[PDB]
Amino acid sequence: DRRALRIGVNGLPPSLEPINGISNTGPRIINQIFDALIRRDYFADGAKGNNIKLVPALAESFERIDDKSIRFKLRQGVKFHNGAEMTAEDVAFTFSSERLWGDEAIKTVPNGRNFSPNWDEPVVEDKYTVVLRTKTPSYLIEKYLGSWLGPIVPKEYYKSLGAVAFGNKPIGTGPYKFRELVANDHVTLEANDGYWGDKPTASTITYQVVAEPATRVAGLISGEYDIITTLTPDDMALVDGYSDLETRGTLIENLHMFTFNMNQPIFQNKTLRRALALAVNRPLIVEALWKNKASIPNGFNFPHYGATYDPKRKPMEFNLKEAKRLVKESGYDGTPITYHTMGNYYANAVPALMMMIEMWKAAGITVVPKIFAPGTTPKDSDILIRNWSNGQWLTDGLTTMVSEFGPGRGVQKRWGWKAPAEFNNLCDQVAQLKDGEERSAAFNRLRDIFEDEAPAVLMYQPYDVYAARKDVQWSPVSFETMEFRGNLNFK
Repeated sequence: DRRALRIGVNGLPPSLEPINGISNTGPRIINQIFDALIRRDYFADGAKGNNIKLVPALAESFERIDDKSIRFKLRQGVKFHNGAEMTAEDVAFTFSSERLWGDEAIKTVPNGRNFSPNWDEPVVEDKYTVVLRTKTPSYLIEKYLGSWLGPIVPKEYYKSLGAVAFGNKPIGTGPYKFRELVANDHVTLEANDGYWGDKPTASTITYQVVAEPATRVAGLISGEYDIITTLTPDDMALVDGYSDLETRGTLIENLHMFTFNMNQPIFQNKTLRRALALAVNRPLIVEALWKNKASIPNGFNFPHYGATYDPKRKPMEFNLKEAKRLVKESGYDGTPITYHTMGNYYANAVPALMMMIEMWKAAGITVVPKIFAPGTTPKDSDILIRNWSNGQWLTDGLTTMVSEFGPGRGVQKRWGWKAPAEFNNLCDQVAQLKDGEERSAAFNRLRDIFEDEAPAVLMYQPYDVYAARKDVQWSPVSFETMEFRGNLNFK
């Protein structure tokens, strides 16, 4: 007496552990098995899954003690999938150096330190009260606890298995309890009838991997799947032709871009990087391939940033006259510059590159594509230009301009970006700053330095497309996850 939900997915996460499973394919499963202290209410106040409002979920209420500490009064009676009651010890363990940010913890959870602020050891007050605190001032703690970092894990169960074994048999407080897993095949979650919130609407949720988009579409038409993920606006023509099925698309909080290996002699200066950025006609590419459904942000600036969003920012410059001048100043000899890309990873990555190549040709730059595979990934020295994506996972400007382009991060340390000292000093300031006039003005200067230096060139915010049966009532959210809490009704 409850319909079974079948989901055709592009793949499965490397793990089901909340932090280790963070990927394009991860959150859509992990969000059902786990809950966080704070939940993002995507559909609050009639929004289309884009609202950044943070409502209290595992924590009944929260009071900020100071610039680095928050007291969490927890919900009582919340039970994990194994029956154990969720206490402050479980919440403290979730954000402790033993599990998340310690030197030994990062061996099993590599990105535990990366996806976290400067954590300090949490303090358990009573059975349902814990104080989550950081070593340095941070006004983003609540935003970090409401992101994919948030999910609370059980202390006695996780410790007895480890981050590796827990990823194959996870236990959480979400509305769907993990049942079975077949590597690179499927994940099945049965309905958690002991859920503290609204009773689950589906009996079982299966994540069947259907690697090819055509096979995924055929499966939805045949009746094998209720919802299919990872489709492009071009695939709408076939699915929308069937009256029983429909496409439901959304502008996801991800950023398609192309970065450079600034260790190469040609890309250590900002001159040729700026020439390549100024020659790209972004509206033309979005119009031709995305059917004008993708968005072009005004710099590293997105509406989901909240107070750190400047709606009055100028759009990224398109100047062929200036791009041509920069090529003359750079002393570019005409040697073909490689562009490493996968033929089936980023949506429209190959057709967009073909268009950009003609735009770079107009500026005087010979750019040739180099198709690679996961098992044929090139070494850093073989890379000149490469396509890349950045999931803007925080409901704040910190990710990913500070997150990936800041001091000590990959773009500067691994890809040799000699960033200005002003950029790195402002990156440290915005981390500890409080949302205001000064913090918003610091992000504007960071964006201006980012466009001037051009360590990466932002192409567009992609439009992710899903396809579902009309009898399954589910609206997609603006993130690389699926929300079924009060957003899954069978007819």
